Amino acid sequence: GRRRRLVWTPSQSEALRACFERNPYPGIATRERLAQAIGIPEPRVQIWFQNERSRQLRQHRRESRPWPGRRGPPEGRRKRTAVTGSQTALLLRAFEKDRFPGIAAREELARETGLPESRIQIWFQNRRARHP
Amino acid sequence: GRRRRLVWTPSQSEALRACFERNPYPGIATRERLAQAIGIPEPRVQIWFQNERSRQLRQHRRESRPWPGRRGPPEGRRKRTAVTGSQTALLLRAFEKDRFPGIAAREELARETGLPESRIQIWFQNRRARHP
DNA sequence: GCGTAATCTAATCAACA
DNA sequence: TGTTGATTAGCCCATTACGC
DNA sequence: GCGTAATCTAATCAACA
DNA sequence: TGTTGATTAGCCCATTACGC
Repeated sequence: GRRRRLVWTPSQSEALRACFERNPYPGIATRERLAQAIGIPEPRVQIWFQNERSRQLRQHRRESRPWPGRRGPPEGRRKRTAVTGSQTALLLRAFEKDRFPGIAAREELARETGLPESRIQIWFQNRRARHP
Repeated sequence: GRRRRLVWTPSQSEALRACFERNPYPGIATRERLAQAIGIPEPRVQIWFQNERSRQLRQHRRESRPWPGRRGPPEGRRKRTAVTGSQTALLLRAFEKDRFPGIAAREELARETGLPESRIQIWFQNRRARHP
């Protein structure tokens, strides 16, 4: 069971497109600034940019048009989430049970740990990658 | 269980390519003439030409080069196989049991009917298409 | 069924102990 | 420096499944 | 796993009753 | 003319699965 996909409003989609033309590699500050402007969580904005770039990369390559890329200084990343030893212990127990937690499983770990669900999702991605 | 694919010899592949450059839409006479020259049944030759054309069509389209097509008068088709009423009755019974007979099932129908297995395969193709 | 948000892997950047 | 959280790309014309 | 023979559908040509 | 045997093409850049 994956996350119930969300439906952008017309005005939300315009703000995403506009900010994407301004800079298609926004930092955490930009994303949070946009997230708060349009009323959806920053993790959703991050995903949209990742998908939009992938959509644009696929298109520029079909048009045989070169892809501009990272224009301007790279914006600041997210702060490296600090995860305590106990928080880790819960993820390890959740991981041996199910490597692929759904949105239901992830959202409960975010209660049992206090970690943002978005970060828990990334933790499992990295874990699955580094522990076959 | 599908037919055990066959492996062309180098000299067989050259004769196929050569005849394909001569005419990529050979009639039954040409195919049988080539089949007997290289030592594999005409149904195999027919399949090869059908696949080779499909391979060539996919390539010319990637190269943006136009596909020549049927050059010269169209060569004669195969004689419309005559199928008796009893032969049909066996195919209908085999069809209600299994719409997708394998090579094992088809090769036995060719004994129980006297029809070429290649024609039995075509019969099922047409039947499945016209009787959902 | 289409559009695409959600998801995934493999690699690489990069903070922190 | 190792570990691990963070970010990014993802590359083309029926489909299926065997022999090599 | 790659190359591709084997297979498939949907449509269309075409013989025969 | 209907039925059915015969022949041909097959159309593009991570994958999955939901909301519309």
